[PDB]
Amino acid sequence: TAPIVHFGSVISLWLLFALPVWSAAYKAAGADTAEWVGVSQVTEDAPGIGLYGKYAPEYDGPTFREGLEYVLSFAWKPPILIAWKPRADLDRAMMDPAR
Amino acid sequence: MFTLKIVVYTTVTFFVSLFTFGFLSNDASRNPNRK
Amino acid sequence: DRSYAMPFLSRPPALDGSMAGDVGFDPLGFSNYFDLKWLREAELKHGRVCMLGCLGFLVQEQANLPLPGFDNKLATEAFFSVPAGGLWQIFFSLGAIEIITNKGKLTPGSMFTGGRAPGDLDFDPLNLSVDETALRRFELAELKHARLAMIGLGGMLHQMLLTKQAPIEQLTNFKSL
Amino acid sequence: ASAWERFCSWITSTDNRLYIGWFGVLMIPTLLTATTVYIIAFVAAPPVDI
Amino acid sequence: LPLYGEGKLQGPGTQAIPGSEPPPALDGTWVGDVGFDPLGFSRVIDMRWLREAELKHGRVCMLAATGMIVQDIALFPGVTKTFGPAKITALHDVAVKQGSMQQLLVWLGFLEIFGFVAIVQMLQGSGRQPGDFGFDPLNCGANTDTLARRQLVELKNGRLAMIATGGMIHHFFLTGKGPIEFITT
Amino acid sequence: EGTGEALGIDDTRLIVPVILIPVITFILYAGFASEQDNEDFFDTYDQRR
Amino acid sequence: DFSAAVPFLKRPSNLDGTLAGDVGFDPLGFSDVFDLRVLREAELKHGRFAMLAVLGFLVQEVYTFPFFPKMAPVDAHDYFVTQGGGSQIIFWISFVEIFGVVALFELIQGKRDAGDFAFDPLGLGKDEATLARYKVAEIKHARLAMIAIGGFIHQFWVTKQTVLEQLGNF
Ligand code: KC2
Ligand SMILES: CC1=C(C#C/C(C)=C/C=C/C(C)=C/C=C/C=C(C)/C=C/C=C(\C)C#CC2=C(C)C[C@@H](O)CC2(C)C)C(C)(C)C[C@H](O)C1
Ligand SMILES: CC1=C(C#C/C(C)=C/C=C/C(C)=C/C=C/C=C(C)/C=C/C=C(\C)C#CC2=C(C)C[C@@H](O)CC2(C)C)C(C)(C)C[C@H](O)C1
Ligand SMILES: CC1=C(C#C/C(C)=C/C=C/C(C)=C/C=C/C=C(C)/C=C/C=C(C)/C=C/C2=C(C)CCCC2(C)C)C(C)(C)C[C@H](O)C1
Ligand SMILES: CC1=C(C#C/C(C)=C/C=C/C(C)=C/C=C/C=C(C)/C=C/C=C(C)/C=C/C2=C(C)CCCC2(C)C)C(C)(C)C[C@H](O)C1
Ligand SMILES: CC1=CCCC(C)(C)[C@H]1/C=C/C(C)=C/C=C/C(C)=C/C=C/C=C(C)/C=C/C=C(C)/C=C/C1=C(C)CCCC1(C)C
Repeated sequence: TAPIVHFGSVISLWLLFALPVWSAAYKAAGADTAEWVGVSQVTEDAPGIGLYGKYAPEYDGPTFREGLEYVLSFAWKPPILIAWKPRADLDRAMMDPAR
Repeated sequence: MFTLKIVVYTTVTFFVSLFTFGFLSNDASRNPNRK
Repeated sequence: DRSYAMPFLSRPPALDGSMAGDVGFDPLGFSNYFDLKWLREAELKHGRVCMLGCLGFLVQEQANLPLPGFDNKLATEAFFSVPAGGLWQIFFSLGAIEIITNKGKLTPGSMFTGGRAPGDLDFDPLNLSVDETALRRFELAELKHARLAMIGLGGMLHQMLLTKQAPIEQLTNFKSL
Repeated sequence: ASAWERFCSWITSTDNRLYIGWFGVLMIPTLLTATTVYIIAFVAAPPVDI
Repeated sequence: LPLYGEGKLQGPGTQAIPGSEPPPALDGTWVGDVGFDPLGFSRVIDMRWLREAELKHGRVCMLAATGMIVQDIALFPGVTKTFGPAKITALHDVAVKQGSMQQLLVWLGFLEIFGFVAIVQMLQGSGRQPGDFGFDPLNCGANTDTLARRQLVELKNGRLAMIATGGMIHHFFLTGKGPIEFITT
Repeated sequence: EGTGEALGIDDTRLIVPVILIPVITFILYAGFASEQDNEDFFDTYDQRR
Repeated sequence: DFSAAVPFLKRPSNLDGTLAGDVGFDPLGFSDVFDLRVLREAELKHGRFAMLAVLGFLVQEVYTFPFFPKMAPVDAHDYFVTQGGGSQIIFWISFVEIFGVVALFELIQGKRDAGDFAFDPLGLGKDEATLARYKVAEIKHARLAMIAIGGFIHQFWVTKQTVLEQLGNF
């Protein structure tokens, strides 16, 4: 029975009526005008633009547990020192004695 | 003292939540006469 | 066969034009080892949090509810002023919607079993994207703003912590060092 | 085919030597804590002002 | 949009940098195209946005230069009371506290909201050309050949005013004097 | 002791585990629940898992 | 048959002569023991570090930034390991070097050329001929700067005289 609770009660009913009202306002009109389109300064040939709009990529790779083990592999076995393993083709196994 | 309190709260909540959501996971079906 | 964002690096095999934010940038190559649907959903969700978070840093910092523990500009130090009671009932509000939008499916092995595309919780009240071109440009805009707002809340927050000054104030005062 | 399902199957497994189950989830930590504190206090504990 | 002086100014066969050739965006149709873009900004950014920015800078800076000069020759009555003797960039700081610059920002931003809408609409094929805000109340751009020329004058005077305003502001930073006082020194 | 705090929570820190650990357990349980056939049945218990 | 750089020695086998600045100079013969591409990447990276270091050594002596205090180049490292900046620089170098690790993994599989990162932000050496001449010039200047940075710093230690100073007064 307070003046401020009445005020908050009107605003609560406003927030409740917003979705049924403006969602339907959106449904009937919508931005399906076939001209509503986002515009940007950079040339669209190379904006790293999305292709196929929403894209969901089917996935059949390693399990999530295996994935976090791979990410753990960054500290357990990084690819750094393998660069300095010996010349892997043949190490000059037939290294001529003169050279 | 507070560190021990929060550790004990963590442990108790962990095991209680396991109990709660485990018996809520269709425990009645886990019998040998199902199907 | 070379990444556009990393010319020196070869393109991640998983990364592709179809994604809508792809510029070939996955130097680590997480894509190869996790559901890219899950990764995109995580990216868009973190960014949708941070996009609101930066504006919050900013609006809370200028205007605020006239309620007694709601007025403390430095957001970092504001989280604790408002009572956790409130912060918890909001955390619970976000829980409801987490499960509402995701429709119960909220694990990596279950989230996308219903065919929901990543990063969509079926929200589109305005700025309709039925136009694939419009969807295509809006998704790149959303991804770029997600990525930018990540850096943002990061800076704003770590910076508010560094100088106990909200965003707008700090720079104007810009007490350095 | 879900991690929670596998966990529930393991907890409610009739193949463990000692059955755990959901009541065992609460029993084993509590009983182990009681055993440990009882052994430690029985072998060595200062006098108590009862 | 035929180009005035095509052959002597703003057209093919007039390439500014002789050794180098211009980007493929710089075609012979654009206004004030002397084939000059060494750093190659044009291939990355769309030419419509670039010309919008050029014309906006030029139009702002012409007003800025004439303001920095006229503010020295004369002043509106009463500004000398509220604002003390205050030249280019000190007057900015004083007027910010005075609140005039807030009003300028508010109203120029209100206009620039529709400028943003115009840039968006042109970049999605509305058919509007850069800098064309439909503002010609005196009907002086009605004749097409005079409009052609006046476009290159607008571009070139915008460029000259940009360089000029940079000059006046940095001369003020050096000597703390206005344009008229600086020239008589 | 004897102060009357709700659930013994005298520090606000104690709430973080108390609310989050059930939420992580709830999230793990939801993956199980969403996989189930959640239509009604006329039986003493559900035999479908 | 025999290296032009070292005529008494025989030509090192892996150093065929394709890489820029290759004069068959590998007396100890590391190329025979390790991948030449990894060694080339190490050479280019160390040399680029050295070229920047040699320039900065002199630029600091002629001009130290006003917001920072004036210290001879070597005295600065110790200053900024505390000022804070030292951390910022070494922090960012590590950040770039993580993607350097990724590029090295590409290099091992042959998907990337040694010392190549597609950095021609302004298209300097976009001519095939020039990119060659530039590659030769780059490797020489790098090989020289490796010596120059060491001299600069070691001279300071033996003689407290920023190179410009010392040269002025021996
Ligand atoms: C959008 C998110 C959101 C939702 C959907 C939501 C819904 C409801 C409902 C609807 C069923 C009720 C009935 C309710 C009640 C209370 N809310 Mg809540 N609320 C949200 C957000 C906040 C924030 C930000 C705060 C807050 C608070 C309180 C207090 C304070 C009690 C006290 O402390 O005395 C009470 C009684 C404040 C708080 O707890 O701290 C002072 C606080 O800061 N709420 N709230
Ligand atoms: C989605 C949707 C809709 C909608 C909507 C809405 C409401 C969308 C709202 C989006 C918002 C609020 C986006 C905010 C983005 C903010 C960014 C990128 C900030 C970057 C800051 C940076 C980089 C910084 C910084 C700084 C740092 C760190 C340090 C400081 O010292 C300095 C500085 C401050 C500069 C509608 C309702 C239309 C329906 C539709 O059907 C669907
Ligand atoms: C004979 C022989 C061979 C050989 C060989 C030789 C001669 C090898 C020589 C190798 C040399 C000389 C390497 C030098 C590297 C220098 C670097 C990376 C400098 C970094 C400086 C930095 C980061 C800095 C800095 C700084 C600066 C500038 C500013 C200061 O304020 C701060 C600070 C101090 C921090 C071969 C190759 C054939 C093999 C053969 O079998 C045997
Ligand atoms: C108000 C205010 C402030 C301020 C301020 C402002 C607004 C400051 C600055 C203003 C402006 C207008 C700067 C212009 C700079 C132009 C330059 C350097 C031109 C270069 C030309 C070149 C290279 C020529 C090139 C060439 C030309 C043309 C001809 C030959 C070919 C070529 C080489 C291509 C502060 C910051 C003090 C704060 C204060 O609280 C408030
Ligand atoms: C210690 C330390 C620091 C440090 C440091 C730094 C930056 C140290 C850097 C040291 C460097 C770069 C040393 C380089 C030495 C080069 C030599 C000996 C080359 C000889 C080549 C010859 C003889 C060539 C011979 C030849 C050959 C093969 C072929 C041609 C013919 C000929 C020319 C004869 C600080 C300052 C950060 C402080 C910190 O608290 C700790
Ligand atoms: C601590 C605290 C205080 C008050 C509230 C509460 C108690 C809850 C608690 C909350 C803490 C929170 C919410 C912390 C969140 C942390 C955040 C948002 C951290 C963000 C960090 C971001 C960082 C590094 C970004 C760095 C990015 C870099 C270099 C990117 C580099 C680049 C990349 C990747 C590609 C292009 C080239 C470029 C741009 C150089």
